[PDB]
Amino acid sequence: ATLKDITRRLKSIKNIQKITKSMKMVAAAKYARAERELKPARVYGVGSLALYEKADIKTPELIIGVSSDRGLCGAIHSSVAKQMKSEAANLKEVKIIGVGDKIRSILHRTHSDQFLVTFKEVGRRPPTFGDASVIALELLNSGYEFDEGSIIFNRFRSVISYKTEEKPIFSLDTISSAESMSIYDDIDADVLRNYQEYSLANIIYYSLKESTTSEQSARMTAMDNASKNASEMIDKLTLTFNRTRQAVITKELIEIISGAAALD
Amino acid sequence: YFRDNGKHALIIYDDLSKQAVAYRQMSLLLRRPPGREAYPGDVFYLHSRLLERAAKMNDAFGGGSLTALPVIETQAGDVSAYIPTNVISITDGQIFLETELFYKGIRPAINVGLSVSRVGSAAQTRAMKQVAGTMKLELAQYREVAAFAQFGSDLDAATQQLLSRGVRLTELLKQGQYSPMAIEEQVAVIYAGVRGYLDKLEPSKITKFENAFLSHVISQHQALLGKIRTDGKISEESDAKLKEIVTNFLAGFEA
Amino acid sequence: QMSFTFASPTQVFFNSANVRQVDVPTQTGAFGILAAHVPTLQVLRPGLVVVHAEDGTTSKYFVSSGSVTVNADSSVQLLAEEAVTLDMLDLGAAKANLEKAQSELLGAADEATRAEIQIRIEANEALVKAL
Amino acid sequence: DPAPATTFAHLDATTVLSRAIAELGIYPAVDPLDSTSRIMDPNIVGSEHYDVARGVQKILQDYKSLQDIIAILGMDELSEEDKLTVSRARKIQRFLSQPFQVAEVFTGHLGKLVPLKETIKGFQQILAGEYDHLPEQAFYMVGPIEEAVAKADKLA
Amino acid sequence: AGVGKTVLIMELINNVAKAHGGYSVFAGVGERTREGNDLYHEMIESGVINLKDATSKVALVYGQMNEPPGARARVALTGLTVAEYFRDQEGQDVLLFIDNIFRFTQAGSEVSALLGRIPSAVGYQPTLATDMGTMQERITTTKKGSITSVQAIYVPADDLT
Repeated sequence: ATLKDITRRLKSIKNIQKITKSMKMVAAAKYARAERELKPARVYGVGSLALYEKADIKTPELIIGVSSDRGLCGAIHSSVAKQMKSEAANLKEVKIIGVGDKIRSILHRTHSDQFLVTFKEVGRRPPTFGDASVIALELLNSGYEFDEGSIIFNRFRSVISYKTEEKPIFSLDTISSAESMSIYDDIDADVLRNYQEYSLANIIYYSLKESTTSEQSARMTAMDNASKNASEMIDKLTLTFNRTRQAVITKELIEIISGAAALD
Repeated sequence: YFRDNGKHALIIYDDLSKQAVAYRQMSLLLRRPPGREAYPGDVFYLHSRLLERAAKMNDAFGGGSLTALPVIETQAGDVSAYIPTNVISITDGQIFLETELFYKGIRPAINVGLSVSRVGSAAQTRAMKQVAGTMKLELAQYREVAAFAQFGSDLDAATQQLLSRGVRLTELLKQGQYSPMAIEEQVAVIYAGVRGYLDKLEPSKITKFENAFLSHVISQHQALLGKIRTDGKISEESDAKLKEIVTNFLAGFEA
Repeated sequence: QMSFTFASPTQVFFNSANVRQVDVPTQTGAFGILAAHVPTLQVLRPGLVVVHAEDGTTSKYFVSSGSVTVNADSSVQLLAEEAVTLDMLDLGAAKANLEKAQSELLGAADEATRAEIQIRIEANEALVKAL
Repeated sequence: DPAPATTFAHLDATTVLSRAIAELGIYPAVDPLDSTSRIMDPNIVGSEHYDVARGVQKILQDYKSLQDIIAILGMDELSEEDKLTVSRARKIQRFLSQPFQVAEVFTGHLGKLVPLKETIKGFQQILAGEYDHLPEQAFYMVGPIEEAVAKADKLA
Repeated sequence: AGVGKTVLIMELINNVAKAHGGYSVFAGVGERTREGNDLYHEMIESGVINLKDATSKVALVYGQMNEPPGARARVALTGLTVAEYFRDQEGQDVLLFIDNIFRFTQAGSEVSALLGRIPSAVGYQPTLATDMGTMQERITTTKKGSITSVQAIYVPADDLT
């Protein structure tokens, strides 16, 4: 594979490498953005969980996971993909919802059949409450609610870690009506629902953002390794290069000397 | 002869590469051991010996010169080639041209990054120098950040500027075939860009500007142009004058 | 005291701050949130958050919607979809919006249409409250 | 190199010990996509061999294709079935690692020799993914598959 | 260079030469007449070239490209020879500027060509090494001074082994 071939390699590898880094920075920048943006959200979403945090719910019975639209980031997908399915046997009203598609693309195998809806774009457009509401909204209209809903998302923790986290989504007012939850409110299975609602969006937003944050750092990370990887490989080729490089010459010189010791 | 007649001559050797072949051929026919790639040993020496004869003399000779433009033509994606190697060591910088930019339409299409004048400033005008130092710089970083031409949106504005600016400058170094210029004009157009008036403008209009502007200054600021032609530097007066011209012109041009 | 967490997606206005009381426009209507709290859930309407911060000072906002979360805890959580200080809203515009709203209503003729329009009316009007 | 190149013509069984593999530590160090035998045939040595192999040869062949993309990418965002298979291919690789009775001094390891059936069996099993819930290194320097099993326990 | 590589060199030339009473040799190996010309003027300029007293710290030897390679091939040896003079005789701890020895090497290779020799790899002169050994081994510290080399080296094709 002449030097040429090799150059095809090299050339592109530089590019890749370069790209990785470029893209890295790019990613990292986004990642930074997500981080800041995560702040109010943290509060807010932690807020979302308020009630629930102050209140256990149950059902004998919306399993949904949260992923990014795209890969080329960590094992975000893998996790969720995994852990939704990991669940999925246990429960009645088995039905799944996937937000993002790097879960649609892995959890699709038979989730081609067990998804309820699936949502496209997540990252590559930073998440918003606005959005959160959207996906939330139609989600409601559907006779799937809780089989006990759970929400699977990537809880960012640090650039070194995120945890695909999950919470359960009580998508029923009703048992919230029941229980001691009865008097955690002391004010209507109406507004309940309109909180059940709202918190689904809040969390959705939240989740979305965590997910993406986690992702963005993972992509950033991802770009880091790769580009290093790239670097060593270049090096290896470079030997192969010269060597062969000379080899040519050599062979050729050979051919010269020989052909000059053996011309007509 | 010119050189010794104080005079300055320009020889374009277009090209030693083909010569080398011929010579090699000649050598070989001479049944002589040639060298690398079957090419002779002294094809450098020959030429070194030739090329050293292209020079700028002392004053004793009327200071004369023979300015040499040897050509060695890119080896279709290579220049590692022997003769280039040689020549690389010989010439007083080298102008790497790459097609691609040409193909981009970016004409001229130089591989500037590699291009070198091992000289530089003695071969300059302050006018140019005053800006050119900076220009070089602007390109340098720009090249560095051109690295990440893909986007840079997702990164900082400064550098986004540098990219835009850079791209703009590119337009400034662009030139058509049968389109050479003279110096004041050249600096003139650079000034605009270097004063970043055109960042708002897009590359297409740079060119557009430039002509128009050029023809404009030619008209009005012909006054000024006489002076600049004179001045060898850029003059404070001229700067302002230029600027004002430019700003106004610019304003019209963009409008 | 009540630890008031007043936040919107965008920001946290009060964060478990010992605010004495906050008056909110739950969809219940008005409501005077005091230092400790009922376990109660409330829905937010377009009206004002007046955050009687335990210091006399009270900040105003108009909040469109969201939830106040009324804990058994003295922790109160206003999670306003958006609650903004009126500061960033404009009266002139409000009028214009309301006008439109009112204009629109007249052709709002599916219940939903009416309703949304009505949201606008109601809303826009409710901005006028404090604008 | 022309010399071997010629040589091949005369071969009937080619043994390529593969330094790459050797670098993978393995002794056995062969690469059978290289080490081939004219007499390796569905013919001469059964198709089982061939096929079990073809799957292997394949899987490896594919894998061989993969390692390089993976070299950059890892297999991370690259299909799990592949992940499985890759690992399997590798396991199979590992399972091929076989102690040297002679060079127990050299290896430490104590030689293994495996009659055909257990050979077949081995791959067929690994191929069955039956094994795969297991560690790669379990397959390392085994004797028959049992020994891998034994080793699995010994691992986990 | 033009960084003031050469300058740095000049400064160095100065420093040792100064500080130890040492001295320098400039061996313009396959020298670009042009650069040596330029350079010349720089030393003159720098005044390290002393001309009133030619008690510059350096004897300059230039062996330009334009000279026949055969000639060029030797100039280091020459330099060496002088430096031995200076070393032993003049007690000196010479600095040997060899510029660019790679071009020497190159010249050697050319030389080889003409000499019709079977040469080292890539056609490189065979005896590159042997030449080097005796020479490099000539460069040393006696016990009368030292010929210490500063070698400008161009790494051909930036390729090294």
